[PDB]
Amino acid sequence: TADLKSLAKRIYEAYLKNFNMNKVKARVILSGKASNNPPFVIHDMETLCMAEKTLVKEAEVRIFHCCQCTSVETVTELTEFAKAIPGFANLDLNDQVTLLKYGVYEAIFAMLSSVMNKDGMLVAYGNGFITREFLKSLRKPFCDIMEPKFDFAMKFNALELDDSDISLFVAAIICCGDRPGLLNVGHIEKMQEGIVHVLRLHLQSNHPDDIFLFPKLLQKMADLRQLVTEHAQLVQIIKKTESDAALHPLLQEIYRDMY
Amino acid sequence: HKILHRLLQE
Repeated sequence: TADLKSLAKRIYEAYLKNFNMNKVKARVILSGKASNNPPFVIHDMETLCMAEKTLVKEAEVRIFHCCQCTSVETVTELTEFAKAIPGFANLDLNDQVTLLKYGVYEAIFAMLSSVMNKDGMLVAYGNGFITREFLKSLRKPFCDIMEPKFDFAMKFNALELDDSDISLFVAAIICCGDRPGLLNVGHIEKMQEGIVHVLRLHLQSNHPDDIFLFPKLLQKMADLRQLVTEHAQLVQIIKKTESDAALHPLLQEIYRDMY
Repeated sequence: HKILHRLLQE
């Protein structure tokens, strides 16, 4: 197609332009090769403090705000990535906020699985690597935050998607027509179908062997929505039980009356 | 809210 094949590469560009790191880079850092200098691994409090002294309260709470700084940076990138979507800037100023209110984290987790593996994930622009077992070590409720994401990322990574696939997937996550409070539920739905259409045609052409990759990703979308709901629940517990853990203004604004 | 919309207006 003309537009369908073109719009797919436009969203791809906005992905690469606004999103670093991506998956192609995360796969380079991992699996060795073309690198030779592996990232500093963080598997205990010792390695954690070494990585902290080189960056400028409890350990669990410090790791907290470190992930908040990344969530905030990602949401910003998402806002820029969203504006480059055909039709997002044309929507109502309030409908743009809602699409990003329920979609940001649902996308953050999708993209997060690119820098993850059964053993850990890459942090600090790929220069570091934090092991999964170390996170399960921390005290509750912190030890339960990242664990569900690893599980999703494992089954998600099984689908063997690349940045072109993921880009369209993320865009679809943002152009969700059944978000609570959506005004023009009719215009967004049309925009959503256009995005979902290209995604479907793109997968049928980029993975001709996996003929059901499209419905699987749909399943994953439902999984991510559930995965955000539970995450938002665990965030409230941390906001109300941990006295030294303060949410970021931008982050507190998004969870405000979410689920 | 106040942020986000402060961003969308860019």
